[PDB]
Amino acid sequence: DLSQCDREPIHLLGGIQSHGVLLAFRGPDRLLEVVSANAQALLGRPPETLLGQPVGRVLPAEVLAQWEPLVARGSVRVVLPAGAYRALLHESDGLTVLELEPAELQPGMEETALEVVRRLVSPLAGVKGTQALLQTAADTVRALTGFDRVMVYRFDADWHGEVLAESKRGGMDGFLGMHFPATDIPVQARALYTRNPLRLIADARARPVPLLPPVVPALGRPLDLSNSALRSVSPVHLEYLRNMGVGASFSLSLLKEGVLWGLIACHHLEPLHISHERRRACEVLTQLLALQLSAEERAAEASEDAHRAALLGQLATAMGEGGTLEEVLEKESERVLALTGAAGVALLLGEEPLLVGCTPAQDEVEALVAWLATQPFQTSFHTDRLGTVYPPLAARADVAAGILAVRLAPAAARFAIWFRPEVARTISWAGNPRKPAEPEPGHQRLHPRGSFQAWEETVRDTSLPWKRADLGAAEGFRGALV
Amino acid sequence: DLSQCDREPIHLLGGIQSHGVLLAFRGPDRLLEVVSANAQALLGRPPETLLGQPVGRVLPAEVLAQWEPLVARGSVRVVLPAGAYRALLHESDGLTVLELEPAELQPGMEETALEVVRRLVSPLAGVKGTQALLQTAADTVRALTGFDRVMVYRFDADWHGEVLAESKRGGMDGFLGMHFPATDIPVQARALYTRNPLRLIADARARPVPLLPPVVPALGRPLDLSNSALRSVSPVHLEYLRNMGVGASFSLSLLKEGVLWGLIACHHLEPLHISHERRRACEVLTQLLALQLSAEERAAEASEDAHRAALLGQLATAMGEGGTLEEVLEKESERVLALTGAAGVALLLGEEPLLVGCTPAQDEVEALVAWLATQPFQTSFHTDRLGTVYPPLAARADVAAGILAVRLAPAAARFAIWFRPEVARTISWAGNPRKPAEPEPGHQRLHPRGSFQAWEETVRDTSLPWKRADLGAAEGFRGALV
Ligand SMILES: C=CC1=C(C)/C(=C/c2[nH]c(/C=C3N=C(/C=C4\NC(=O)C(C)=C4C=C)C(C)=C\3CCC(=O)O)c(CCC(=O)O)c2C)NC1=O
Ligand SMILES: C=CC1=C(C)/C(=C/c2[nH]c(/C=C3N=C(/C=C4\NC(=O)C(C)=C4C=C)C(C)=C\3CCC(=O)O)c(CCC(=O)O)c2C)NC1=O
Repeated sequence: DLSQCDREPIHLLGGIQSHGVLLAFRGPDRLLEVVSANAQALLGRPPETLLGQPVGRVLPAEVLAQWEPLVARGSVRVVLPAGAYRALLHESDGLTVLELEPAELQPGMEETALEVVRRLVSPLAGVKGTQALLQTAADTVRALTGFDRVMVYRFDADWHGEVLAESKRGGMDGFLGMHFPATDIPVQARALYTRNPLRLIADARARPVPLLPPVVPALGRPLDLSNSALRSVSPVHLEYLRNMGVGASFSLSLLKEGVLWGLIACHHLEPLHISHERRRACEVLTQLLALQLSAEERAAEASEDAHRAALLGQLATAMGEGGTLEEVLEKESERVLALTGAAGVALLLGEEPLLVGCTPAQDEVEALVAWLATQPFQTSFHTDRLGTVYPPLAARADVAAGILAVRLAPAAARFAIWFRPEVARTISWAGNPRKPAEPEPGHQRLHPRGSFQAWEETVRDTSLPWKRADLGAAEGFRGALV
Repeated sequence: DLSQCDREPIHLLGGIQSHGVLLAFRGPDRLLEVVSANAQALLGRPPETLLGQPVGRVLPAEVLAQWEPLVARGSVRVVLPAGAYRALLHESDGLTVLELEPAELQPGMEETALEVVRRLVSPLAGVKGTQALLQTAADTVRALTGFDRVMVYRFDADWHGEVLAESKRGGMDGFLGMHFPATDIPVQARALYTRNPLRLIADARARPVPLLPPVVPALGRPLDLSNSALRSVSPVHLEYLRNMGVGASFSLSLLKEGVLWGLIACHHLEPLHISHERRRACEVLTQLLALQLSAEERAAEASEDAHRAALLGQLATAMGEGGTLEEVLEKESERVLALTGAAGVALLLGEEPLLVGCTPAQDEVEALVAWLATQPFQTSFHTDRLGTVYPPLAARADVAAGILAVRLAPAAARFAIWFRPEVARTISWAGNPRKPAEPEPGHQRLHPRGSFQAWEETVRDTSLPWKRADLGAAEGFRGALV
């Protein structure tokens, strides 16, 4: 339901955060086209007067002095009478956007940055699980930033999330282990955070600073702030932070292999600015964790295939030890079941269902089986909530919540089918998930939920999901039973 | 071990490098037990007059002031009359070793390392090969250190090596593509360089500074300088470097999944000293490269298994369909050879052999078959130098330099054998690999070779090696064939 939450144009809200100043210039003269309403505090003149002027008549010589590395390298530290500032240049809507926010003052920031970086490479990580991997990343972002709480947030396949790891001050409330609606981060935001992987909300109570004029005159809409570091966020989201007790918020996108794996979310009870130089040091940590997780995941899946393939080879040696169909399956029952991590297996080598292990009754097999041939799957069909797909068996989640069947013949319907029983899982949603928002009457005004306390839910009638190794093992068993 | 090369106790040579000072204290009084002979250059008093004195009376006040963080963190910057120094503590032979070394002078050093760390962690690495991954490792290590030439050196299975990548300042000889004998880095060095990942030789012309006494009086041998940043290196190597025309040398160990994969080797035409803190920055880069290589490599091998398994998946459909064995083993011939990257396959499934593709003649295969049935292998056997283990086919490197064989039956001689042809290769050694050293008459003193000029060698009668995927595919195919 592409609803109110997904429709807000969070890049065209036309305001910025108060700790910074934004200028935008057009054309060969670099004439001031747009300017934030608070620019007097740095430029010494009312912003209204500066509109339309050449850039040499607007910026101080300090900033203009560093224009070329600004343009080349994208950012420079300038020292102005007001103090040390970071200047950030990008292009948006055919304008040259210039943003100025307070520079990093801690001289040894990069030295400490390099030290935590060492902690996230080390010899080997994940040494007691990729769990210890996330906990290090959480602890190092928190060491580097000073945020009262830091959490590693992963997306599920339906874009809801759970906090997997957490590093926070003593006496802080936590969120470790809970799940959050997919609508807490709607579709257009995930889209943006796939492009722009950083965001600081320095003070969740502050007023947003408007831009002048409110529309880019040639465009008829406000300036696109997709890449702005000062961009003020959805007012819906500010209300969510305050409903949470949060005063400052800083988050970074974990992009694993081009996709949006999750987030590193940081909370501070009080307003808190983090310099751009230091936000970029944190970005290095998140790219490093994304690298550590790919290499451990790929190593785990290799070890998985190695175990399955040893099983397959032990099955081959068995069959190659005497003309003996239904009996070697009987004699190698665990290996046929562990092939795909199953609890039973129906083998339709044609005649009668040969039922091994923990299986439904014979009739129920054939009925499941008749129904299977009429499906548009090539060599294999798999599911974890069978009963959703076939309620003739919805009451047998004791033995067949999930199934994995490979077609043993092209035409005709010989099958091997592995069965899995349900595993009940309790999950703690952070708030009642049936009511994730609060609409006013008329439904044109949405609000975040008011509560986040654990709202608990047990899931039934779904099995453990069929992993990639289970599928590959199934393909191989089919390879040797033809 | 073989050569006298392997016998040199390079950790007990008894000297340090002249740009630093080493001091070793024993026992609760921190009495001075061992000190380098140049220690007056930083302490005022004659070193021998200091042996047997408490630490409090021998060290300058500047060093003593920093004593507690030095004991805690194990490294510390102190400002001495002779300049800024880095102080390091380690333990060796029941003594507390203190080494002094000139410190880093560029205050923006770590900001520079943090930027190049971004270059190397950057997602979408290797998107023009692991080869472009290595080139970036050389280029950034060269950027961070300023050496005239930085090379990337990979060890082969016999521990000879080749330079896979190279970054060097313009107008300088290179070594890209060349190979170097295993004896160039002898066995005790490879062992030491596994557990000690850095070495700096700052001045290849300099004489070492001796320790006093020449032995630890308790032990009757020199102080173990294994973990010493100032250790003076084997004179045979110092001669090697001078023969190479190198004035300073610095190298780092590439450790990948715990074993010594190779080195990043740095040469300077002139003496040059890298700070400890800058050396530790380069170490960050190498653990990065190691990590980038593991994820890329396990990515490649998983992509490979995927193609093999798709071949296997399509073989299984060809079976379980029309006809006999040899029938389908004739349309799918291209897949059967492809399974293992091979130009031929012989199939012994009962009658005469089934020869598919480019194979040696039926009598030769029958002769090879009977010899295979008497060898200590369980299901698979493979080689890439068939002729040097089976001379009957040494002449047939045109069709059978490599074989890969699987048993399709236990106590029986049922086999699938894949053949490969020779693939000739032109190695360029850095000098004559038959004379990799110039020994003196009576063979008591060795010297490195005099020349490193390109020296060609062609390797015949060897096939392309059998990779994990090849082996994996073969076993899976045996799975299919009862
Ligand atoms: C650990 C748990 C946790 C979650 C799940 C979380 C959600 C979350 N919501 C966000 C933004 C957002 N949330 C919303 C909208 C909504 N949000 C709602 O709950 C409903 C009511 C709507 C809409 C009807 C929008 C539009 C943004 C984008 C803010 C912006 O970039 O403008 C962000 C990015 C901004 C930031 O880092 O603070 C996060 C991390 N924050 C956390 O700490
Ligand atoms: C371009 C490729 C390339 C190679 C292959 C190379 C070899 C090499 N030899 C080394 C050490 C060494 N080499 C030797 C010994 C020998 N060496 C000989 O050729 C024979 C004569 C002996 C002995 C019989 C020893 C003993 C060491 C250990 C040095 C030490 O740490 O004390 C080292 C480590 C120290 C350093 O980085 O300088 C390298 C890199 N250097 C390069 O740049």
